[PDB]
Amino acid sequence: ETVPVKLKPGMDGPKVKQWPLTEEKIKALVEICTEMEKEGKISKIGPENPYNTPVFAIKKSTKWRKLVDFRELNKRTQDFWEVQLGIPHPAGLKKKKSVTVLDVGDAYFSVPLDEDFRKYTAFTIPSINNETPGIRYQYNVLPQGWKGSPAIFQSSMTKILEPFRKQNPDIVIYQYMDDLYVGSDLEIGQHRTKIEELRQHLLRWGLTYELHPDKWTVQPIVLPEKDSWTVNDIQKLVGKLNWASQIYPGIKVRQLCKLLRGTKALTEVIPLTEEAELELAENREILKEPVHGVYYDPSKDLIAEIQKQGQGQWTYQIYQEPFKNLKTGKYARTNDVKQLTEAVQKITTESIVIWGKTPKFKLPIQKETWETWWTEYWQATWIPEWEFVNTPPLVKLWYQLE
Amino acid sequence: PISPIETVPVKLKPGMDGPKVKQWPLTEEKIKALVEICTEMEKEGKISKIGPENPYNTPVFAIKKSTKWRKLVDFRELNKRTQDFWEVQLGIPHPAGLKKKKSVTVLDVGDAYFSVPLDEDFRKYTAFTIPSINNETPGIRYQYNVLPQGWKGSPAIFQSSMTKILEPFRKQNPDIVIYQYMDDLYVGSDLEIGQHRTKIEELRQHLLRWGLTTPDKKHQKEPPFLWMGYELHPDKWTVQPIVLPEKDSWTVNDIQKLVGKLNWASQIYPGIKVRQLCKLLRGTKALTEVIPLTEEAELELAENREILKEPVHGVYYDPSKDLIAEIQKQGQGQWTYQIYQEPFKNLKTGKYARMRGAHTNDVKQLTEAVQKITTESIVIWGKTPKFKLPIQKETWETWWTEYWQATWIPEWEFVNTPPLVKLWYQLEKEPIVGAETFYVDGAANRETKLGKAGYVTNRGRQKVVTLTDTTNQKTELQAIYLALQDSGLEVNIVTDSQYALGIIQAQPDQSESELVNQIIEQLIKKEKVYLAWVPAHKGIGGNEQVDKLVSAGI
Ligand SMILES: O=C(O)c1nc(Cc2c(-c3ccccc3)[nH]c3ccccc23)nc(O)c1O
Ligand SMILES: Cc1ccnc2c1NC(=O)c1cccnc1N2C1CC1
Ligand SMILES: [Cl-]
Ligand SMILES: [Cl-]
Ligand SMILES: [Mn+2]
Ligand SMILES: [Mn+2]
Repeated sequence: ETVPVKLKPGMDGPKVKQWPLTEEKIKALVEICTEMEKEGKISKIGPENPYNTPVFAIKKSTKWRKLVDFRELNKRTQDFWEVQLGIPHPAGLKKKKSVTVLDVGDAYFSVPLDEDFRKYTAFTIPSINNETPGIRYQYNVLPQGWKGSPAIFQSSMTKILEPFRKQNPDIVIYQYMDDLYVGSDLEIGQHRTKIEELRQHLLRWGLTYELHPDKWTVQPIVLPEKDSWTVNDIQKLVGKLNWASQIYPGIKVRQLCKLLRGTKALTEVIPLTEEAELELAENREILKEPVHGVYYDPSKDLIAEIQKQGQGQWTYQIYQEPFKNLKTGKYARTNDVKQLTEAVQKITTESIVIWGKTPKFKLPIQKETWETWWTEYWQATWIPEWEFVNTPPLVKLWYQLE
Repeated sequence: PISPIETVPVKLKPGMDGPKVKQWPLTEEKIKALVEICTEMEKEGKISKIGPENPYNTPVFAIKKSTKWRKLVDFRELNKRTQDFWEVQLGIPHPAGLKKKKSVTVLDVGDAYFSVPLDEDFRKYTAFTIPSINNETPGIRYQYNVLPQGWKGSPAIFQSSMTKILEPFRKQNPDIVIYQYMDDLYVGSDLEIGQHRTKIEELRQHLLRWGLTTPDKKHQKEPPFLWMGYELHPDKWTVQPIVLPEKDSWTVNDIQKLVGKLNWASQIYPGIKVRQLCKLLRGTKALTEVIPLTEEAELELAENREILKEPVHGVYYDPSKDLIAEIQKQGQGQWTYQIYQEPFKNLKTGKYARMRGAHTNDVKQLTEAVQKITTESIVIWGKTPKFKLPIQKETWETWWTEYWQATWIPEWEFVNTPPLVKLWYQLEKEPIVGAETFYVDGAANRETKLGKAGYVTNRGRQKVVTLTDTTNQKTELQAIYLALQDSGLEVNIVTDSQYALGIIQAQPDQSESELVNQIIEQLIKKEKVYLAWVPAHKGIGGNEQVDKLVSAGI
């Protein structure tokens, strides 16, 4: 039997155009979808269905894997998966010593999809050079990548996990989209034994990557530790600290600024006054801790900004209002787009664990270039929302590492 | 015939009924024409007579071609009420992506729409009425049994029907290539002339089995085929013949048309240029205004007319070989490229001439051109080409590893095709010893449009100018421009304008603003420039002083 699903009030289906794909990915999708159709998972559709959602192929191993971009359908289904059948996010997950991510997407293909909703899940396998019309399908079962799937499947999931949870009361298990996050405080060996155990449970129902959240540390804003200081050095310092003060209560620059008296040469060395030195220590002390006064608001979007730092290094912040940083961090290791792709997946994984939401990304790269290459390196089974920006050179500077 | 293919189910929009538009009274000759047309359509089964109970109507009209009448149905109301359909207009093939064939045959389907059945349950909504003379008596009522002309769903339903019909034939003849466009079919093969003809005959017979008539060998068009502004043979392609007018006087209309023709030809004629012609259209208003060609435009046109003098064709794609893409700089902002598999037999050519923003350099532009060509290549051939670029590995790598934006380009290599792209200057990474430090700033009034720019220096110097017709931002650039003119070959400059910093820091080599261009000249002249920033009104050393200066009277 199927659960009835509705779109949000007066919203229509998605009508998103399919992206052009390389030859090898088209071949892969063709074979994947032929097999899925033979197995009843999807059916061919006619021109009387005007909806479309883009589809991609990713390399998961050397076995291709279909990835459907349901970002728009998700947005238009939000009342359903969030308020009607929401899945609560445990605050305990982020405190665990180890968290393993499991793909349980295969689960969905054994639950039929509400017949009247099927049309909205239409997609198209394109041809090269538009030489033939694209092949059109829609889903007959819960699709991977749709936020409706876990929401609908969750009472089955609860029943599935019930024995395991009862037998290991200190293990935290959290479902987000196609994945299961499983956290414990066990030594690494014993943790892995429990994960294998969980998979056995899962396996009886056809459901068949290690994080360490309590080892996620704020990435402080760093103040230079100098032998001697030039006017330039002090000028940089004050700029940086001035920006910091828009975020962290208590940041002081008064004393440091005294040193900048008169119209002086950039390279002139200038000895620190003992109190400026103190001012510096205190600011340094404050920059270690999370920002006093910033709290997550569950009715608001998360935003994530990333800056390219050079030499395979990248900085990022997560906030809901600029400079109310909920989290700041870094990623390290050359192919700029591959690295950015990796950092985006990492930042998204942390946000899911921490808040149970994905951030909308501000990406320091031209739209077309990202669109061209992101799927070459993508491995995750979700896709965050994103947009493209030009990093203000000073923002880069102020978040610089050492 | 009417195809025995299953119909596509169709519905009106969720909260809507069928149309009910009243038939306008028609003149007698047009009533006659319609009775005669519908009588035939009726006998062929295209329409059926209906009763008075059917509550719906849509206006019909008739228009004299020639000495022939045509039946027109105004389906706006119905179209407004009909569901959306899967888009058919999703893109066309580029000839350069096609594979060469020994033979290609075109077959047009006769009375295409009228040869495809309409959803039984939807027919009622297409009811129309031939009005009686002066509307005295009830009109003759018909509804459609087939896809009507001018109805929303026809294009998409026709195409999906043709696709289903072709399906078994394609499965049986995997080495025959068929392209569908509107009511035409392009059928290509590598068979020898005799067996190709045989295969066409089988296609026709298969098509006829499914209700679709086509021209026989005697009536089939001969190559080259004209399609979408191209002209196609089995073994090469080009754009449709273009004749450039020879005229003394050129209206805006003429120049617009000429530019479109040139832009179109540029996909196979290498070197086509339109910049000088385009400048002529600047701020252009009346399509009838005559615009005197400038000497440069006159030469550009001539240089074009010469490129077009003799026919050029592109070759087709061979999937077993790599794509090679070469790019050359032509002028400023102007780029040109060619794509081939064997040198120098172009599959296609192109030009790129877009400014992303007001300020860029050649390294950024070349990278943008590479991206554009890369996207195009995926679309056309489903794979990336190997590039030959007029830039040194080191030049490109120094730039991108230093710049704050991310990028990646497909495999490439340097080719020595001047002009080469280089970096025209590089700002220092560290402040300069024994170089004068200039603190700069600027002010302007919001309702004055007046303002000042100036500098103070660590060696005691200063200056302030007055700017008319300027912004708070333009003054910021003026100040830096001041500092540059009055300084030695090495200078340190301290601004408090992120705006100005942003611009200069990106290391531009061209710009829309003449101010910026002037600054660019200065930067290229210097031996060393360090540029730094400080927050305004933090009581910083020399910044406070110059703020004071330029803010006087403002
Ligand atoms: O050059 C600029 O961008 C510039 N901008 C301003 C704008 C400005 C700042 C400011 C403070 C710290 C860092 C940056 C701006 N603080 C202000 C307070 C009131 C009004 C305007 C401003 N005031 C100036 O005097 C000035 O020179
Ligand atoms: C207009 C058009 C669009 C797409 N493909 C083709 C054509 N027409 C051709 O004439 C053609 C020429 C050469 C090779 N394929 C061609 N064909 C393919 C079908 C044999
Ligand atoms: Cl980790
Ligand atoms: Cl200007
Ligand atoms: Mn200023
Ligand atoms: Mn000022």
